[PDB]
Amino acid sequence: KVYNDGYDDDNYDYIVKNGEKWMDRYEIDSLIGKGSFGQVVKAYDRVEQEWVAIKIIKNKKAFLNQAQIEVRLLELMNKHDTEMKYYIVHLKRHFMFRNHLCLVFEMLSYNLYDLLRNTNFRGVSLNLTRKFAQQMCTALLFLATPELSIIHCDLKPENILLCNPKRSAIKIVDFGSSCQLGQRIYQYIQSRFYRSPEVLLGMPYDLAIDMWSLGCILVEMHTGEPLFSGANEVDQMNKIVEVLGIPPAHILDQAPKARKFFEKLPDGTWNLKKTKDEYKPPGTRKLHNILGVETGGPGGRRAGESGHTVADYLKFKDLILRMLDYDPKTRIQPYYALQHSFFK
Ligand SMILES: NS(=O)(=O)c1ccc(-c2cnc3[nH]cc(-c4cccnc4)c3c2)cc1
Repeated sequence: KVYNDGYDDDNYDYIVKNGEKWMDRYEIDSLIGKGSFGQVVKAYDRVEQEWVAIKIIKNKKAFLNQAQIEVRLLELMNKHDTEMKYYIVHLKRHFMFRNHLCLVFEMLSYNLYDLLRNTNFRGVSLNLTRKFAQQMCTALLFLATPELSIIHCDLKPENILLCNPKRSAIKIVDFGSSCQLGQRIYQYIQSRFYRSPEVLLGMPYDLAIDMWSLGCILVEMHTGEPLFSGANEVDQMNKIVEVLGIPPAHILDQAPKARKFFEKLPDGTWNLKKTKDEYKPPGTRKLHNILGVETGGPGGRRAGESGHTVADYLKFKDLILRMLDYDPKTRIQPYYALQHSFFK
């Protein structure tokens, strides 16, 4: 009947109220988002004199413990990064309030899904895509710091925010499903569109799963549509195969989930399993053609615009192919990605 002396609801969320004042400091403005974790509100900080984003965790032990691991990762990042220059959202502080853990972040503008929607899902230019690619590669190089070794584990357009609507700066949010490198505890990770082959196949994985995600993300920013839009795991693998061909035999030989997607013929080679109810043959949906390297960009809409020549498109195509390498050991790393001709 009553949850937390009337402050909470049945679903463990704080009942957010316009104009409420917390601790004689934070003036609550409005609800901006909700997740499984809880809620996120926009608020004004009267001591520091600036707008902030407050992540209000649910009043329940399972989410409280999850949030504590996030708080550990951000304070570890803040320790190494004092100058605030590696493109991760800054955690200013955290506090307990009416039995809720609250995390105080810097206020940024909208996310990259919202930008895609504002283009009518037609995508942004190659000049802006280059600038997002550079900052994201720099961000992944920071997470690959040996003392950190952080895997975000859920990179998508929703978790990339623009700092200011009228500038090109971006930041990565939401380390709630993140972890430091180690022994495998989880197999069902990453959002399906952005999920690596090694995860689909049930194999060992490391920080390279974020680089696969980034490759998928950068094509989507320019074309406006998801590169691999699986409705289930079997659809996801089939769309990956359409573009990149059948995975190498020596990986499928080790993969415990290979037979969910493929089948091993008498000759020792792997073939796709049939479906109930229309795919192009392996590797015939070329990225060259998806990007429109010789036909003026996605949908022919970039023909005549500067920074969209055939030479510029081949630099982008090449970089993206190295990010979508099947083998996580040879897939390009943040340091080397920054040295590509696309950023030169
Ligand atoms: N207009 S909107 O699409 O509803 C929206 C929602 C939240 C945010 C926003 C602004 N600043 C933020 N700082 C930290 C976050 C954030 C993001 C994801 C998970 N937890 C906090 C965060 C989110 C911006 C725009």
